[PDB]
Amino acid sequence: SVKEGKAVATADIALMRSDYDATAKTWGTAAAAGAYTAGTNTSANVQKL
Amino acid sequence: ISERFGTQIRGTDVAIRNANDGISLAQVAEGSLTEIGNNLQRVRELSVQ
Amino acid sequence: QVGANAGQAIAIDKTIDAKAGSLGTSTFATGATAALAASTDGARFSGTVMGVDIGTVEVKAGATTADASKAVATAINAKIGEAGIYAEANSDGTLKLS
Amino acid sequence: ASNATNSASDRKALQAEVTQLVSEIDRVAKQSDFNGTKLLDGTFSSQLF
Amino acid sequence: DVSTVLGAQQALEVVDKALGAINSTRADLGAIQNRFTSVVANLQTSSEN
Repeated sequence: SVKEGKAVATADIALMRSDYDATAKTWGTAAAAGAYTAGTNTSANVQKL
Repeated sequence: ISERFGTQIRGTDVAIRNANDGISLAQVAEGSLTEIGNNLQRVRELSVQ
Repeated sequence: QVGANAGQAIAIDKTIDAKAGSLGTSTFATGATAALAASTDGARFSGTVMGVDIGTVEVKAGATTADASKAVATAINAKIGEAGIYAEANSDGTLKLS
Repeated sequence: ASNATNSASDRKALQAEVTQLVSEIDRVAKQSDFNGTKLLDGTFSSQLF
Repeated sequence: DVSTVLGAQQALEVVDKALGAINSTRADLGAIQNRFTSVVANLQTSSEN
């Protein structure tokens, strides 16, 4: 994130991967592609520019 | 307090002088590096042929 | 010294060493050999150099080491834009790549 | 330096001046006083006139 | 050397490296000059106050 002090959670990303194949197919939907993780935040100040 | 202020002012003047001398030194060095670069450019143009 | 008190100063570390004996140092890999001395009837040569194919060549029935050396050198030199290797022929039948 | 036409060398050239400016900021902040009482380093407690 | 082809083909690379080094040094000297100017301005204001 390039915006200061903004919180993004597990539900903020929802990727509906669908259409697994195309041979008499491409009809059907799912989510897949994982959801999210809980990576730690990174702090910054003037010195660490 | 007046003596301390006098010492501070008299130090500040010579400090300004020393900073100006530093500026002059940097100017001389860059002036020489310019000509070095010009000669190198000419040699490369000659060597492409 | 840019202050009125002891210990207030800034520094310049270094500029450059610009003598002509120590400017733009580099290395180039060289020392290639082939040890090719085939003769008699003609042959076709194939193979890859640095992951690039170089096509095929052909020499006459009355071939010699000098006959094949120049053909292979030409084939290698044809693709200097990708492999980046310069090939020189040798009288005995070997090759030198730089 | 957030554009896309730059290269690594240009970013290093900009980082050099960024570093010099940050060091200057720190030195000025740490070396400022009035009659031997440091002002801008976080040690200015309550003072009564 | 330029009297053969390999001499030229390697002169190109050596000249490129030299030019890179020269430009980096010029950038450093310019940064130093800017810092010294800022120092002088601050000294002037402080002395006046």
